[PDB]
This record gives sequence, structure tokens and C-alpha cells, in this order.
Amino acid sequence: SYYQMFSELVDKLCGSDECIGSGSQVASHETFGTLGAIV
Amino acid sequence: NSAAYFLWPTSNLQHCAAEGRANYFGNLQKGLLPRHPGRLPKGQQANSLLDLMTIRAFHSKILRRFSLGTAVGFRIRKGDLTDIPAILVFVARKVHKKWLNPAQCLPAILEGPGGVWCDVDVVEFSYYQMFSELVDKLCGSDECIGSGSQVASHETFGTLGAIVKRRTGNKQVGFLTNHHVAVDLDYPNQKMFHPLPPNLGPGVYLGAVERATSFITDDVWYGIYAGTNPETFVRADGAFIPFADDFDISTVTTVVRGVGDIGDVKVIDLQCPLNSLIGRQVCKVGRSSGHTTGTVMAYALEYNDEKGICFFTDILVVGENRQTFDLEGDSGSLIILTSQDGEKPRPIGIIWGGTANRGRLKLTSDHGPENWTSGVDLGRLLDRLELDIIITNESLQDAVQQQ
Amino acid sequence: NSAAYFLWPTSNLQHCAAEGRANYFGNLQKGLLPRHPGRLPKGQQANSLLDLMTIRAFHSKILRRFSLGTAVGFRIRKGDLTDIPAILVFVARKVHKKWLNPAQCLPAILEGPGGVWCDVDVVEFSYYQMFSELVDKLCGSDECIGSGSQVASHETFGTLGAIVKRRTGNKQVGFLTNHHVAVDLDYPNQKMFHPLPPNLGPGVYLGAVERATSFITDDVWYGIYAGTNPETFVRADGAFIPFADDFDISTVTTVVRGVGDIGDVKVIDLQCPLNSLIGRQVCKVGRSSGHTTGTVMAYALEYNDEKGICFFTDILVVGENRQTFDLEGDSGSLIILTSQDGEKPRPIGIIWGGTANRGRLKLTSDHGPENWTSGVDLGRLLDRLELDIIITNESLQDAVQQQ
Amino acid sequence: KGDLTDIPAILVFVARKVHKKWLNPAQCLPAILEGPGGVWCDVDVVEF
Ligand SMILES: Nc1ncnc2c1ncn2[C@@H]1O[C@H](COP(=O)(O)OP(=O)(O)OP(=O)(O)O)[C@@H](O)[C@H]1O
Ligand SMILES: Nc1ncnc2c1ncn2[C@@H]1O[C@H](COP(=O)(O)OP(=O)(O)OP(=O)(O)O)[C@@H](O)[C@H]1O
Ligand SMILES: Nc1ncnc2c1ncn2[C@@H]1O[C@H](COP(=O)(O)OP(=O)(O)OP(=O)(O)O)[C@@H](O)[C@H]1O
Ligand SMILES: [Mg+2]
Ligand SMILES: [Mg+2]
Repeated sequence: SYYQMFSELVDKLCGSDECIGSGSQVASHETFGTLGAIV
Repeated sequence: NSAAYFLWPTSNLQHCAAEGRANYFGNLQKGLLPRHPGRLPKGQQANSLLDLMTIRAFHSKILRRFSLGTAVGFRIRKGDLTDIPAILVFVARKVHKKWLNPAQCLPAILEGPGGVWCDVDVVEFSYYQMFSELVDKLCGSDECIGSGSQVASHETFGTLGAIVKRRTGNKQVGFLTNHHVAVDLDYPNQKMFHPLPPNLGPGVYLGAVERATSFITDDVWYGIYAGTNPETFVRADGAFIPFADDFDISTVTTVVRGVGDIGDVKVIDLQCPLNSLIGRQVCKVGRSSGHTTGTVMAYALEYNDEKGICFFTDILVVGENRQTFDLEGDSGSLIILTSQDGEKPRPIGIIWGGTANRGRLKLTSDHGPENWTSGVDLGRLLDRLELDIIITNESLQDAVQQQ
Repeated sequence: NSAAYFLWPTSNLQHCAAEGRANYFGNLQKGLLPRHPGRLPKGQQANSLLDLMTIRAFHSKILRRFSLGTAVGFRIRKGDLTDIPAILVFVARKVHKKWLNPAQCLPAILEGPGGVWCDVDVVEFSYYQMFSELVDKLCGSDECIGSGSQVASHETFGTLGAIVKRRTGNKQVGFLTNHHVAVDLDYPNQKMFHPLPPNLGPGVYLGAVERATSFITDDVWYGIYAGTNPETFVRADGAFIPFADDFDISTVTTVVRGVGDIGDVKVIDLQCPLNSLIGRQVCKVGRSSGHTTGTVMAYALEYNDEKGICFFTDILVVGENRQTFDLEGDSGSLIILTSQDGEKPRPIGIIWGGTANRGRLKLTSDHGPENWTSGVDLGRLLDRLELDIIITNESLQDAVQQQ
Repeated sequence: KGDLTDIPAILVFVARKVHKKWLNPAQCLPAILEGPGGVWCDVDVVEF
């Protein structure tokens, strides 16, 4: 065929931590996204 | 003998209140009384609702710059109540201190005129079916009329609030409910029936609407000024309906089914210690939810809309064990303090009912958000409406003769 | 000094009216007074509104079996008015006599108690932007305030009805409009501004709403019984707003722009000859249509809904030369009789405003249907509201001092 | 009056145009503006 979680880690990844790394939340004037990698 | 016209309230027609507000804020600003952020004596720490409310009124500009709302109460730490008086500020998202510039960060101590000081606390916040024998009894299967029964008009439904009598005139007997049943600017809704209106099913005719109130100026209600905005209101819903002279009054009971017998109304005083209302346990019986229990969390919640209007609410309540305290269609039920030792339960409030009368707040990271409910004080509403409550059947009969 | 509660009308709380209705219909049915369909003397032909209304009330069962509504007036033949009194019955479709069974066919002569007789007429019926200098002047480009100007509240708009003063108390001065601006069961709308509210544009504050009325029992309004249904109402919209004490009263004019000077209100009597109201020419000046003229067609139109409720309307008006008489947003304008020789024009009515306040009727087969408009009587409304009208500036100043 | 003049000006667009009697002094716009160096121009009001 071709056709919401609550924990401490999710809270840390969304702005409750003290560092920036893989999995963090990034945003622009409309949408959101996940940080891919450090290069 | 009067004609067929409505009359409007005459309590919001004085400019002296506005002039007094302006003078009060002017003399408050004249007496800035600056003090260095040094040692604060514990003797002038707040111990009542009045101190917190006046402090919040004084510092209402810096707190409202980045907020959704404010309230007063105790400090919440790690999902459990403390015993330290505090002012609660509501935000959409809670972040670490490293991503905040100095302007946005909030202080930890506030001080008002006279040297009184309090704390600051930050909470995350949001502004956006039962089957049993009791529910069947409340909806038309019983043989009596009392608190929790279903009442109806030509469009909507509601819950019977209380059995009351008037203070002036001939001291007539009736009941207290919410005004939503009585929307008579676009269509006639002025008769009440139990359990159904004539064009939907069988029923019996109860009476006709006599009094209602929605909005009151905060100066009359609280007695003091609590804001700077010239246009402020407090929501106080109520309606009074007297019994018709053809009604058979032998079928009325003064007992609250599922609770028992109740005492007299309990008045909320703004100079009592804070622990007599914050943290207590309450219960209710409602037409579409049955029997439920919960805990009181906050008082005097403030909200501001996009058209420059401020609104206030009295009681904020949260359910227990991640269970909702109430459903839709339960508006108009009593809120009663549970008895801890000996004495009988006493009612303190009434469920308000509206559109934004509920929402979600977060306390712990392990689970999801919880729901909350708003409530209206009872003693002030009774004083405004000039009505008294009846708690015994002997007094009910005595009033029936004495009318 | 009163509290912040509304009061409700006390004129619809008497069962003696229902008992009188029952007794009246019982004794009317007891006195059937049968008569053979023989020669009817011309001396007992109806000559007033009362006779037609009582005949329609007597025979209200057979007429309502297959109908959409009824009214009284003259007979319409080939698209032109006759001079023979008649009762008008409205149907959805008009067919030839050959496709009708005897039960459905309507008689040509009706007779009521006392021997009075009248005719029957059949009409087809349905229940479902201007640029000029005057429109610009009425919307904020002028230097004065008068009839036809634009007034506004926090949501809606409206037209200023008239300049009036109260009869009792201190005899305060204000203006008369429609109550739609003043919907205060769901949101505060109690201040008035010209031309715009503060959160939409510049404007000046006028006053606050004091009185309003929507529904009146027909027994009080007409003075007689006109139906058998126990639940009957008559729509009588109105609202009175007095001028604030800070308002500058030197900018008010009593002239109706586009017409001139007007006389005193003209009362409609139910015992005058029929030709003093039927067939006359009328005119109006409205905020969104300008100046228009039309002709009066019917009186006392009756309607019945699916929930067993009957409603009445007073005036039915039709425009001239296949032009609409009014648009949407013109509710609250005066309806004035045009002067035929010598005397000044006099107002008789006010445009009601609602949702089903317009529709289509057919008179000739060559063209399409035409629109019609409803109106409310003025003298009875003024009597119910206890207000008086001011027509000269000298009297305006005299009332200003005498207050 | 719906016709072009030959006087340089700055045009300001408003939703509604009203008489001067219903305007408080704060909302009313001046008829002459001046900038640095002493240069001056007019003000005109258009509905838009
Ligand atoms: N404007 C703001 N928006 C979001 N977060 C803020 C803002 N101002 C401060 N904070 C953060 O909110 C937190 C303050 O938490 P609070 O005062 O409730 O502490 P607490 O009650 O002792 O702890 P707990 O988090 O266990 O309830 C700090 O981490 C602070 O950086
Ligand atoms: N229930 C009914 N539904 C539809 N048509 C009906 C009904 N009862 C009677 N009619 C028809 O309506 C007509 C009555 O017309 P009416 O009484 O208005 O006559 P008129 O005024 O002299 O003529 P005109 O048609 O020129 O106005 C007849 O043709 C009759 O058959
Ligand atoms: N903020 C405002 N909103 C609405 N109207 C305003 C405002 N400020 C000024 N006005 C009005 O706009 C008008 C100014 O018109 P304007 O400067 O275009 O004059 P003009 O070009 O000489 O005349 P014309 O109207 O014939 O084009 C005045 O009537 C003034 O009262
Ligand atoms: Mg905390
Ligand atoms: Mg005809």
C-alpha cells in the first residue's frame, strides 16, 4: 500500500538541556525540524 | 403593572470610580518608596489574599509584558505543593536559563508598597457518557425534585442549582440556576419544565424566570481596585426562578443525594490565613458525571483579550488521580467542602459554565497535561441577588406557610 | 442604587387572560346563529378594521387548513386595487378550478357573528450599494447629528431612529433605535459611538442603553383577542438611549434631511374608514439606500411556525416601479406619509428589521415577482415605552433647560 | 476634488475619511511637514 510521547529525554531535546547536539529542535519562521549532524 | 420592557443594571454609571482609580494610581506612583535589594525582614511577609492582590496590582506592568496570565497562591515544586505564599505566572513554554536574555528573565522576589514582599513561581499553561443508577434517577426516574435534577427550556438543558427564598417583598420560594436557559433577545425562553419541554416529551411546568446577572464591576465585587485598565469586568452568572402557585410543593426535598445533609454557606474572607482555602478537598454531584472529588489550586485568575478587556475568575480546581472533575452539561452544580471530622459539609461555590471554562496544565514530565475547572463564589452572589438558602424541611414548610 | 441584575417584564403573568379567551370562544361557539346562504343586506357590510379582524378570528379554522397566511384589506384584481373590503389568503401555487376537489376550494363570501359579511381573495406568496452625496453625508462627512445617521456598538451597526424625551422622572432627552445593538447576554454591548467604535476608527461617545422591548402579548397591544392559540406574540422592537451629560448638545438637529419639516405623529384608529390607510403613498430616507418611495398594501399579517407559535406584523409595504423599497442595514428608519396638499408630512411607522423581514409576491404574469417589506406602528410603541417626540429646535432648547 | 495638482506632497492612506469635528487633537494630521535642513512639504489624505 502507498498510503505524543512523554518522558525526560523528549523534554531535554526540546529546550530543557544545556547543550546543542543531534536530535535537538530547530525552527524557522513557519516550520520546525531536527538537527541532523555536526559537519 | 409595568409595561413589557426590560430594565438594565444601574451600577456601572459612575465616573467617580474612574476618577478614584486614577487618583489611587497617581498617589501610588508618587509614593514610589525606593529600597535597595538588601535584607528583607520576615515580619512583613504576606499572610493573606489582600497583600498578594495589592502587590500584583502594583507591579502589573512588568509581569504582563511576557505572560498569559497571573494568579496567587502557594509555590509548586516538583509537582507537590509547598507552604510559601507566591504569585503564579503562566507561560506557554518553559526553557533553560541559558537561552534567555536579561530582559525576559523573571526575578525571584517581588516587593510592594509598605515593604511587603513575596516570591515568584512559573507554571506552564493552556487556554484550550456515564451509566449508573444515580444518573438515571437524576434524569426523570425518581419521585422528587432536588439538587442535581434536570431542567429544560425550549432549546437548552441545565442543572438545578439550589432551593432558595427571597429576602424582600413577600419572601417567595424558588430555585437558583444559570442564566443560559433564558436567552430572550432572539426567541422566547421564559418557562421551565421537568424533565422535557412540551415539544420534545412529557413533563411538568415549574415556573418563569425572574432575575439574572452576568457581569459586575470589580470595584463593587471585591471592594478594592485590582487593575489599571479602565474597562474591567468580573463574570458572575446567576438566575432566580420562583415557584408557580399551581405547583405541588410536597414533592420537593432539601437533601443532596449522594452526600447527605449540609450546613450553612461558608463565607470567604480576604484576611484569614491562606491555608484555610488553598489545598482543601472538595466534591460535587452532577447530572452527566455523577459523584466526583478534587482539590482547589488557585484563586482570582486574570485574563486579557485582544480587544483591550480584562476578565477575572474566582476559583481554580483540579481533579484527582488524573480524572476529569466535570463534563459538559454539568454547569450549575454545587461545590462542597468535604467534612474532615465531625461537622457537616458546607458549600462554597458553583460551577460557572461557558466556552473557555477549562484547559490544560503540566506538573510532571512523566505524564501528560491535566485538566482544570473554574468556579464562582457563592456568598457574594447571594448578597448581590438578595437571596437566602434553605437547609431543612421544617424551615421549608414554615416558609411555605409564611408567604 | 440597585444591584447589577436585569429585570424582566411582568405583563405576561396573568391567567385571567387565558380564562377570558376560553370563555369568549365558548360563548361565541354557543351563539352559532345559523343563517341560510340567502340575500345579504348591504347595511351590515364591513367598513373598518375591527369587523374584518373579528370575522377572521371567528372563521380561523377553515381558513388555516390550506394556507400560508392571512391578512385584511382590499381585493386585488388583474394587478390593480379595487375598493371592496376583503380578507386575503396566501397560497404557494394558484391553479384552475378543474383540478380542485370540493374540500380544497375556497368560498367567495364569508359571514361572521351579527350578520356581517365580506369577500375572499387569493394571492400567491413567498416567505423567502448606492453612491451619492447624501449617503456620504449620513456616514460621517456632515457636521450634525439627526435622523438617518450611523450609530455603532462593539460588533454591529444601525440607524438613528428619532429624537425623543421621557414622560416621567426628570424628563431626560435621548434617541430611539432598534435593540439589536444591545445584545448583552453573551458579551458587553452597552455604549454607543458615532460613527465607529474605538477599536475600528475615530469616533465620539454618545450614551448608554437604558430601555428595550421585543415581544408583547396581543391582548395588551390590540386590546382584543385575534386568535385561538394560547401562545401568541406580537413583535415590537425598540430601544431608548439617553444622552450623556458630557455630550455637546449644540450639534443636534431636528430636521429630516431630504424631506424637510415634519408634523406630529399620526395615530392609527381601528374604527376609521378603510381608505385612510390602504392605498396611500409613503417615503423613507435610509443610510444604505438614500431616498425611496412606495405604497402600503396590507395590515395585520399573521404567521404560524412549526413549534405551535403564532406571530403578527403590522404594516406591509410594496415599492414602486419594480424597485426595492429598502436594503439590508436600513432597519430603524422612519416611514412617513407624503403630503398631498398643504399640510406637512407626518410619520406613521418604523422599519422592523430581522431575518424573515422580506419576500416575494406575484401580481402580473408578464413580469417576475416583487419584493415586500414589514413595518411596526409608532404610536402604540411610544405609548408602551412612555416617550414623546420633539419636532422643533425651540422646544429642544426648552427641554434642555427644563431637565 | 478628484484632479491632480502640481504641488509636491506625501500621501497617507486611511480606511475612512471623516469630518474634523469628530477627531481629537492627537489623531488629527498636520498640513505641513519639515525635515532636516529646513526642507518642507505638504500632507494629503486618501482613502484606500
Ligand atoms: N519568561 C520565561 N519563560 C520561560 N521560562 C522562564 C522564564 N523566566 C524564567 N524561566 C525559567 O523558569 C524556571 C523557574 O522555575 P520556578 O521558579 O518554578 O522554580 P522552582 O519552583 O523552584 O522549581 P520547579 O521547576 O521544580 O517547580 C527557571 O528555570 C527559569 O530559567
Ligand atoms: N386552495 C386553492 N389553491 C389554489 N387556487 C385556488 C384555491 N382555491 C381557489 N383557487 C382559485 O383561485 C382563484 C380565485 O381568484 P380570486 O378570488 O383572486 O379572483 P379575482 O380577484 O376576481 O381575479 P384575479 O385572478 O384577476 O385577481 C380561482 O381561479 C380559484 O379556482
Ligand atoms: N486621521 C484622519 N482620519 C480621517 N480623516 C482625517 C484624518 N486626519 C485628517 N482627516 C481629514 O481629512 C481631510 C484632509 O483632506 P485633504 O488634506 O486631502 O484636503 P484637500 O486635498 O485640500 O481636499 P479634498 O478633500 O478636496 O481632496 C480633512 O477633512 C481632515 O479633517
Ligand atoms: Mg515551581
Ligand atoms: Mg384577485
